[PDB]
Amino acid sequence: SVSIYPSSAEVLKACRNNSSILLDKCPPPRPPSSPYPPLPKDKLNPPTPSIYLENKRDAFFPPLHQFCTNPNNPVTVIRGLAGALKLDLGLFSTKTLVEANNEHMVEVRTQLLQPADENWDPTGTKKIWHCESNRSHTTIAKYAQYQASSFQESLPFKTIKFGTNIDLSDDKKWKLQLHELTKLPAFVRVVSAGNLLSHVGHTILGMNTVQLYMKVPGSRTPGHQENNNFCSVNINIGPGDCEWFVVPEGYWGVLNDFCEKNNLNFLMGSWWPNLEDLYEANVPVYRFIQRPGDLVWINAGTVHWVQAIGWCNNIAWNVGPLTACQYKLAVERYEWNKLQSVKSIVPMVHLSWNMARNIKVSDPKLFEMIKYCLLRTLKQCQTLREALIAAGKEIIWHGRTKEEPAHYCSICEVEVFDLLFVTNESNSRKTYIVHCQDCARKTSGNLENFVVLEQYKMEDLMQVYDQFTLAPP
Amino acid sequence: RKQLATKAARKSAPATG
Ligand SMILES: O=C(O)CNC(=O)C(=O)O
Ligand SMILES: [Cl-]
Ligand SMILES: [Cl-]
Ligand code: NI
Ligand SMILES: [Zn+2]
Repeated sequence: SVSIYPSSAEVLKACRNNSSILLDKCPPPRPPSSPYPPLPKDKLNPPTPSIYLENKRDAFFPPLHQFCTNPNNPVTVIRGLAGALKLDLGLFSTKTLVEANNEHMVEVRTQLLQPADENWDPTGTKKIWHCESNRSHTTIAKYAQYQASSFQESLPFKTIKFGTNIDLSDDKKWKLQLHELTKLPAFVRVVSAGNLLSHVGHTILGMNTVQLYMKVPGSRTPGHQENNNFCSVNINIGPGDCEWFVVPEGYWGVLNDFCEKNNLNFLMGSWWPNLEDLYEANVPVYRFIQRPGDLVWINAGTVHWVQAIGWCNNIAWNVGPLTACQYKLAVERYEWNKLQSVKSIVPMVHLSWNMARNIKVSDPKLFEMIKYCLLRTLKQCQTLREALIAAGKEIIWHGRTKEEPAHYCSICEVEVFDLLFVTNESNSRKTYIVHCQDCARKTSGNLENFVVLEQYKMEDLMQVYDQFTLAPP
Repeated sequence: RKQLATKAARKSAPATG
């Protein structure tokens, strides 16, 4: 069994000043060019990878997991999932949810009701990518009245309202709802030992906790990749259907270029692709209808957008398979986010160290990726720590509390791991604002009004690093 | 022990206004 990484002791002695231990300079993340080989027109409308469940045993069939995570399958629709497991979708009906927590916060998007799969400017003159979607907030009781009365009224654009990213995170408030979801097979569960997001150690709302959507026809979630390219799981509660549009991860660079060309931000913007543009650019689009009880698995980095066709609720969360592919794509997006000044809500450094504490990794490729991250960050931490002491800057032991969240720079929003540069919040001597090293130094060249907090004992990190070794299969 | 300002990490949809 061959080790390709230096020991923690060797890393530390390297930082204390001769030869280098690693390059440290790295090709900058960038958006991929159009995939090669190009697809001909007859391959731009592929069928959606599908699983047809009938019995409870079908859902727990092991190859199902591998089918969904297969990188060649950008999305998988699992038909008849609720019925196979005898899930009580009624626990997520609008009626049941309102009775449970009448006053619950619901974030809203107000949108124009667009025809079919198209998106037109407000005057209905031309198709555009910009998707008008304005934010407000209401209660579940009030959105429920709107949805229910809508479903009655039905039976140059109209405005509609969409209850979105409703947080079902509180186990006290949603006990029965959340218990029902423990009936799911491990690979799609909100919490499981094999889900990287269960190793974060703290809540990331909507990723490792459940989010609810309450929809009327036309309610759209515009184009995106998931946060840090994590897989997504979505179950349609019904009674109506949702329509999904999916583009493989490998085309995200092409979509990025479309956004830019239409003066829109790929990562943060609100955009609804013009399918005719995609077709001309030879981008394949998977398109399908999700019925009530059907589960949609969005694979890692898959680009997608969604609209309600009927009146329905959906529930959804992220999961992170323990695979080289998932870890690679999450790290890539983390690095690209840094370059774009976009916050990664999955703190990939914090997470990687927890993975190293908790998980015995037997796949060599995945093992090497994780340990490489540990090496780079351990070196960065020891190097910074040595610089600070060389400057006589004091390092105050701060430690961590159980379940404490990862901290981020209040200025650039980068994750700040281990060594926190903190200065008082304005008009406060109590509350401190976390900064990364660079941002702290641009406010104060010599860190005058800053304190440096240390969250982990270096001896601890060194031990985790050395104890992280390739597991036998 | 110093109290650090924080914001809850959360998945959310784009908004244009
Ligand atoms: O349900 C919606 O409208 C949006 N859902 C998603 O983008 C998802 O589950 O990944
Ligand atoms: Cl588990
Ligand atoms: Cl902890
Ligand atoms: Ni999504
Ligand atoms: Zn910063």
